[PDB]
Amino acid sequence: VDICTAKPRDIPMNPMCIYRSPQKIPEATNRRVWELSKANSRFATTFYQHLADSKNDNDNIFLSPLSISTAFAMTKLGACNDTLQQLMEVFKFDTISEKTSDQIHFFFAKLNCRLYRKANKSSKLVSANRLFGDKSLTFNETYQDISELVYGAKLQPLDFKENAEQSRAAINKWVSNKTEGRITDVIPSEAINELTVLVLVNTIYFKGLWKSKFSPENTRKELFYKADGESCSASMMYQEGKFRYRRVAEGTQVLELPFKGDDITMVLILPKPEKSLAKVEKELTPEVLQEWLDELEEMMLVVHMPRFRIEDGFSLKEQLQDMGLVDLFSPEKSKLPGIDDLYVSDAFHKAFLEVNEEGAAASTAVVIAGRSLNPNRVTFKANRPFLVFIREVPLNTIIFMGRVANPCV
Amino acid sequence: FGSGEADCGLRPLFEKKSLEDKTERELLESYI
Amino acid sequence: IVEGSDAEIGMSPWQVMLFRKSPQELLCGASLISDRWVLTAAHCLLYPPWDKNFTENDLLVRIGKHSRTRYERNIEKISMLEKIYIHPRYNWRENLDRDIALMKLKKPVAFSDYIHPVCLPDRETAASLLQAGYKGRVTGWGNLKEGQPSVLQVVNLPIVERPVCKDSTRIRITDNMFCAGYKPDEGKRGDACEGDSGGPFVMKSPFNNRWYQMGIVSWGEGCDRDGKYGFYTHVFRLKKWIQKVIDQ
Ligand SMILES: *[C@@H]1O[C@H](CO)[C@@H](O)[C@H](O)[C@H]1NC(C)=O
Repeated sequence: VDICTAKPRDIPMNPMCIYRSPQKIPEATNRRVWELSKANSRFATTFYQHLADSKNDNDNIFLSPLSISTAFAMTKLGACNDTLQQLMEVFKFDTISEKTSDQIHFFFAKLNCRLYRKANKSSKLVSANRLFGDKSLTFNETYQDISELVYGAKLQPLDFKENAEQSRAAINKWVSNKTEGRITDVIPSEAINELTVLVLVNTIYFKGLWKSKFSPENTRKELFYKADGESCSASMMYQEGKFRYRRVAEGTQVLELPFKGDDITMVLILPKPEKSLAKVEKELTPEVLQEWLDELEEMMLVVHMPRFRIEDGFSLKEQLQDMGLVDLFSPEKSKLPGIDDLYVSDAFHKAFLEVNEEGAAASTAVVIAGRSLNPNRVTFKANRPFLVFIREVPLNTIIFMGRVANPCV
Repeated sequence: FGSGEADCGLRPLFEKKSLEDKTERELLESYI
Repeated sequence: IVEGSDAEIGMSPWQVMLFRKSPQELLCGASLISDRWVLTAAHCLLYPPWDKNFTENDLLVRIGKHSRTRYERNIEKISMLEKIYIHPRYNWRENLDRDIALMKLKKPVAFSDYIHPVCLPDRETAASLLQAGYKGRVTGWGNLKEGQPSVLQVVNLPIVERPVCKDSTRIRITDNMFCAGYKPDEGKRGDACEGDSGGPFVMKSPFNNRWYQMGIVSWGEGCDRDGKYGFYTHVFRLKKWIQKVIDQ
């Protein structure tokens, strides 16, 4: 069966439980998939917020909120009275459509189907997502059959009870295999013990292929100014060109570098020299960002941007908890009927961002060959921590997001 | 037009004062 | 100008710098072809992409200046423009083709040892001088390397064969533009750069020993890169138009 060309009616969708508490649409786009995305962008901000509040200011971040959402959408398939009233409350699904809710998972499949398409026609996208539980159990097997279609892989049983070593590494073995080796140690050693009953594993790797091929001859070292004022030697890329940019309020710069295709860009928030990122961080709203992406105008810029790579792996378990999401992680007050006693021990995410020059070239880019002076050219010198957003333009979906607080070598 | 179409191309501190500049020769030495 | 050298006093009478009324700041070179007509480069005044659309009284010109910033009392002369005249078929969209434009001073300047017009070429001078291997002379106060100089920079450059020009770049070259520069095998180098545009590419005559403005600092991919050259509008190739705006 083909999920991208599938229909909710065409395949079994019935989960097991249900919840129901009390401006324009983009062309060639499903309204439900839209509603779902708009959701993840709402979840995203907040989750980033608490996340950055944990990680130290100098620790640069990179994560795929969407990649998470879809995954907890897999537990929702089996999540009941209270446990359920949470997933829906925390992941902002508590506002979506009815048919969309009940099939939320489905649509995430249709949503990703769409994203992994736009994201791969050009750049290298690749992710490995899967759920794990102990062989010392038997799963819904309808659920473990939907996962087969709506989540690429049926749940997987591993000996957690007696031992938990060949397992906590049989996974790190899988992910590795799947993510062409780009992802390893997804699950830290001594974290998946004999008591770990259920674990969510969702990795991902993304290396955007710029639309303006960064040209090596101009890359050079420069000082990067971290939070603690200290300097730092970084590999700095550079190019002159026309990019959608805006100098919004509080004097922070918003720049958008698109990848080959325009279906996927990368938004960079470079705060003023004084206004510390921390400020813009602990002050983000899907409306403020949507506002920035709104006021963007074509411009002539001189761009300076560090060449870097980010590996971010961690437990969502702890983080989620304090935003609600308490039951799913408790053995006592849980409720995983969609699949005896069952809860989630820990959930793991591991994102991998790679940034560097062209890994295409323009031809009608003579616009900068003109030899007059240009007093309107504006420089975007990113050498201070700045936010990162990778998104799908028509839907403004937030596939990735992060902070580059330390790109130096 | 303006005025000086007749006088143009002659530097007051060179052509007119019987003087050639540093690199001037280098150009003329290239039309051969 | 890249790899140039400090010009001498009065070495380029016609050298005129083009500013912006306000916030007042340099932004091109220009020549002086008569006591009241300044020849400059089209996109110095009009380029939609950088959203630059200047006009008669958005800018002024400083004539007969040798240094760059110091005010040369009794030597230099400011002047406003009475009217701008961009070429009618200036194809700024594809390849800055026909990148010419002259401006009429509002009040006729006064020649001296520092002010003097550089003769426009004619079919003969053009045919006679616009040849590969022959050297011209670019001049300006633009960036020294792909910062700014202190006095008018000057550099001499050989003309390049049509093909080679066309092959150095991916852009569609035109019969209304030639290219000057040293090859990578001629050892020596130099080239106009940023802010040099509008500048004059002159050539002295072995016959009547006069200076002829053959081209105008237009565009170029980068500055002084090996295997790449600067491109100047072909002044003569556009005389017909040049003429038919002055005669009216
Ligand atoms: C698109 O993805 C598939 C599998 O995810 C892979 O065969 C292909 O190489 C990807 N395209 C790229 C990186 O351009």
